[PDB]
Amino acid sequence: MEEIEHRTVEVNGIKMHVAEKGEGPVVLFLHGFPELWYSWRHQILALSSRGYRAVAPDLRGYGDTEAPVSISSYTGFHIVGDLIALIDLLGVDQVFLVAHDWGAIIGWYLCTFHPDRVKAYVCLSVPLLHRDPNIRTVDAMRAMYGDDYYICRFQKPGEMEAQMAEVGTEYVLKNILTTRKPGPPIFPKGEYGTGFNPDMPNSLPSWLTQDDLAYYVSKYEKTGFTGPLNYYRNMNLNWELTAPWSGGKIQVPVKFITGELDWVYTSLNMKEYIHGGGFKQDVPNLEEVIVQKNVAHFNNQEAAEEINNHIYDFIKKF
Repeated sequence: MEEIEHRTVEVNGIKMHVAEKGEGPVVLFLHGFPELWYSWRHQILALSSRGYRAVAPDLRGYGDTEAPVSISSYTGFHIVGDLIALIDLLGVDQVFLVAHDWGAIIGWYLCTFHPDRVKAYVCLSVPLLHRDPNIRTVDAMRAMYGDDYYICRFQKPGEMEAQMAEVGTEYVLKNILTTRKPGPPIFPKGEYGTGFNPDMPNSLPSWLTQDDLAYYVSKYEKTGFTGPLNYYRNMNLNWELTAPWSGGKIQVPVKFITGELDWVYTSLNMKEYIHGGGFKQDVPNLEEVIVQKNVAHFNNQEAAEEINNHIYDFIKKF
């Protein structure tokens, strides 16, 4: 950890905190919500120990990276713009990509726009968002799950931030990180309440230390949740803007890994899409789908060694 190098770089007009370690082919790690570069700490160490250059930035709006004020600065194109600039800086033509949650949606965009830049992709938890020309991303979620589905509840500017503020930052982060409840997260009306987890434990599960939680908390207490929430607020706009790639296929090699209890895996008809043929139809070189038994949403932290090995074995074929 003390050997991990932290720097601030200038990419696509913003200032981005980059954590990195090791030399070799770059493995670029993209965190999601409500995560940080820190979420990748086990993968950064392991992969850098095996002759790979591990790079994990805080994404726009997160952690120690610049957080633009306008909701409009958080389209997928803005984030991919950041990352193309970062990769150009690292000095490489291609990278290996590993990603989780929002990081994975951004990762899919990168593979859509610049497949030539991604050798292979280890995708955690979030499969490709299939673009249905007949219905917008969030319209489809609201039709399926109603207005209290978390992504719908994240849409209205300021509202979720205020609801989170009432319960406090530490509660929100513990609530989400500790959850093991499968299925669509549906919030109680009018408030955060029990949010993602109606069964919060007194003690943190053994994969998360008091210090780990404190690191997340210290960053989020500074930045708030607005930048991260702004990604979700651009989902319908991403759907409009990604129209040029309608009915396209992704030819990058992909290894998809998810926990059995992951809420994404157990919602939005994702199991059908993943195993039923669609995912492979969109992603011809989807190789192995791995479902980790008794592991939930934060699988790279909860099952860190397993993840490390799957990443390595996969990327080494190349």
